[PDB]
Amino acid sequence: TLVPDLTATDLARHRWLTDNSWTRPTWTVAELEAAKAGRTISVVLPALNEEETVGGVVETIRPLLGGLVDELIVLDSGSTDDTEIRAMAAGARVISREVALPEVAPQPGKGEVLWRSLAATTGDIIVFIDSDLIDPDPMFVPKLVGPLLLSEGVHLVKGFYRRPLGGRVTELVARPLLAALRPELTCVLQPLGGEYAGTRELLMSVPFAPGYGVEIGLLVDTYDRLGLDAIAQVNLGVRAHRNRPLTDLAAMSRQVIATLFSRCGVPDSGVGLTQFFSPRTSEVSLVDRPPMNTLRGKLAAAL
Amino acid sequence: TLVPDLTATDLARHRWLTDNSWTRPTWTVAELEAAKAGRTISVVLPALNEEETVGGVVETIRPLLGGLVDELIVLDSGSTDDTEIRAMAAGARVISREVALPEVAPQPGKGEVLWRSLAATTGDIIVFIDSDLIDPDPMFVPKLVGPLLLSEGVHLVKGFYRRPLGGRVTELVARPLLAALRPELTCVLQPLGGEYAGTRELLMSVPFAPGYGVEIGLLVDTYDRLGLDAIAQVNLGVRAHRNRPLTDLAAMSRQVIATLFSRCGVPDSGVGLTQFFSPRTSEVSLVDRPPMNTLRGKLAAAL
Ligand SMILES: OC[C@H]1O[C@@H](O)[C@H](O)[C@@H](O)[C@@H]1O
Ligand SMILES: OC[C@H]1O[C@@H](O)[C@H](O)[C@@H](O)[C@@H]1O
Ligand SMILES: [Cl-]
Ligand SMILES: [Cl-]
Ligand SMILES: [Cl-]
Ligand SMILES: [Cl-]
Ligand SMILES: [Cl-]
Ligand SMILES: [Cl-]
Ligand SMILES: [Cl-]
Ligand SMILES: [Cl-]
Repeated sequence: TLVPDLTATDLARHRWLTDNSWTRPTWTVAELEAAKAGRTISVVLPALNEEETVGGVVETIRPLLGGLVDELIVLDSGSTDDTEIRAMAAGARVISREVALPEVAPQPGKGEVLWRSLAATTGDIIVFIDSDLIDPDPMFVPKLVGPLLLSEGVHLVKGFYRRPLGGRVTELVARPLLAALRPELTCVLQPLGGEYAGTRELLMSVPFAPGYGVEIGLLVDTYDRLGLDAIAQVNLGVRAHRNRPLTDLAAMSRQVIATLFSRCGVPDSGVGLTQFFSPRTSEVSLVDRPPMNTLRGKLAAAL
Repeated sequence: TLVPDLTATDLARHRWLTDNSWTRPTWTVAELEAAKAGRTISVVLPALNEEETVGGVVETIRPLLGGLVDELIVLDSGSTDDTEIRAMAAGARVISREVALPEVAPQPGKGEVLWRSLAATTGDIIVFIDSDLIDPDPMFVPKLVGPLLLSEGVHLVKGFYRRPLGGRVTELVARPLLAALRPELTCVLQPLGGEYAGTRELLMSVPFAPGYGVEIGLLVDTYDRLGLDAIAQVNLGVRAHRNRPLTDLAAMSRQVIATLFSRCGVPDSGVGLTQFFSPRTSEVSLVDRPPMNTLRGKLAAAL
């Protein structure tokens, strides 16, 4: 709704940008493992036909397994290339969507994959890392769990990259719509980012938007449920932005809008996006997977 | 709201794409002047510091003055370069915002300029043409007034350019939000386009969004008031897309969203867009100029 007591200048100076945003994280793996205090950490890589990059991402994280990281899983979304064998050969456990939750038939999309990994993992903390990253740095996982292990009351950590010496959906769609609908969340540098960590308590109890909606849906549901102070962001390093075609970005934008409208009380038409020059159509989903807590008691493998 | 009776495939095949969309207009200036039937035509060029291009745009239209076109005006928005003298030297009449409507102090933005030109022009038909166009073709005005003069019941004509052998705000923001909020309007190729014509009756009776909202606001208000059949589009030729910086586009996108939310019953926060890396803020307007018919009777120069 209408928030005339908040201005763009207020946001640019917001205290949250100081206490909850680490622009130069300096934690070490030893002291983070020290602060685990009995909490376990699961790392999850969603993967659909990522044979060229998945091993390289797994390798940057594998030295943490058995120490800081307790579980390192690639959640395979029906890949037909060599994603699975290469992930296993890089030291990761690979789980299909069917094995993660066999009672429910798989739907397409990233959100489905991450939702199912809630049922396949056991960590009190779950880190998500895209498996298409070309230049993954081995400090990703430690910088994402920093605030969850040390700071009090953080439940979601979004990892951002500073741009070198620009994601267009993020800059033109996600952040401006957040300015209009959830203005405090414009403090989050990269709301659509694929690198983030969250507590199991939180993630088990919110729905999962399907497809490309999942990241922004999780951000907005966390904010609505727990306030801005429950969210943090950390600099993961200097990744430069990878190229995608505008037609991909247009359909992705449509789903980002539907997922945001869904959480912000805005009635979405449900009509997919047509593109011309001729016609090219795409589809949008308006139904989330319900909170995974909903399925408790009724699974062969317990939660 | 929710429109489950309409699909993206329905839109890609919509009859409107046939009867109201001219992909190869063939009208001639002589037969269009023939069909004027006593209606006059005003052409308006909004202009803020456009000294390099304004004359070139005026010249492509000046041969029509006294024939098809009855008025050729550049509405100067406070330019400090040589926009005014160069427009006059190219054969156009130049009118400041103050001279167009002296009772009301000028607000910044394109929408303000076009709204004020309603009070400075007299044509039953008004054509708007951006004054920053690098390669303007002299068939622009004739192709825009085609449907208004010949076809029945058209009241708004949007001119589109086919891309050579892509506006990012149009493709990622305006068209996807229209898919969610006014799905029929995704049939319009370039909703944000600066080249369009409309009947005086229509334009006098709708508000004018300020700033970068004006084009999409006029499209949506026309659609709501008169239905899709009152709108047409025509191919103006092969213009390639000109470059703008993403930071411009981000603020422009924010205002497009606010203008669309305003017309579609969506409560906009009114908070401007902040951008980081640090902070850079911009502002958004939530107040339109009311329909110009509102001011009738109360102006020194009559309407
Ligand atoms: O699903 C949303 C999309 O956001 C993008 O910025 C990232 O590349 C991915 O996390 C994903 O493809
Ligand atoms: O105001 C909206 C903007 O739309 C853009 O596509 C055009 O270049 C102009 O008509 C304007 O700058
Ligand atoms: Cl099912
Ligand atoms: Cl599937
Ligand atoms: Cl992006
Ligand atoms: Cl919680
Ligand atoms: Cl005033
Ligand atoms: Cl001004
Ligand atoms: Cl554009
Ligand atoms: Cl009318």
